[PDB]
Amino acid sequence: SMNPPPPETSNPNKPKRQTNQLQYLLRVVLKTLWKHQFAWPFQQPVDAVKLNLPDYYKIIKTPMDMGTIKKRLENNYYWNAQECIQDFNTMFTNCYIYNKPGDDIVLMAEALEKLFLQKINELPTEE
Ligand SMILES: Cc1nnc2c3ccccc3c(-c3ccc(N4CCOCC4)c(NS(=O)(=O)c4ccccc4Cl)c3)nn12
Repeated sequence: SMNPPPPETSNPNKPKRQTNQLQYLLRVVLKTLWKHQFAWPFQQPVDAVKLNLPDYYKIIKTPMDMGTIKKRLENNYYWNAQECIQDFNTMFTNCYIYNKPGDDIVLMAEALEKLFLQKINELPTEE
């Protein structure tokens, strides 16, 4: 029971939207990060059971990962690009909360974060 239920990827009440920016977030931004050598720890919810991290969810109360973001984009869960960007941002800050500066996982997150900022600087004007 160490793992909480994963974040929702669809919700019957939450309104859905599609935009060219959200398409870009899936097809370019998420894809670019997903395929990076350092992606793997970020591709699914942290499994505190498999990784033997019994304190992870004692500390992190707003977990977020790229697997969840990918499904959310595929499901048109977000109203706009900012909601999606917020999830990526939570993902990175979580890592910096839980881990010490200079840990390998943190260096990985930092590299992905840099790339993320490069990609969202090219987010297209909404059409
Ligand atoms: C995200 C996140 N934030 N903190 C962590 C973290 C902190 C301590 C140990 C692991 C993590 C992980 C993490 C999540 C998944 C994985 N893998 C998923 C695929 O199957 C092999 C394991 C890993 N791999 S891992 O080999 O444990 C590892 C990765 C990076 C740096 C150090 C280590 Cl020891 C690491 N992800 N993570």
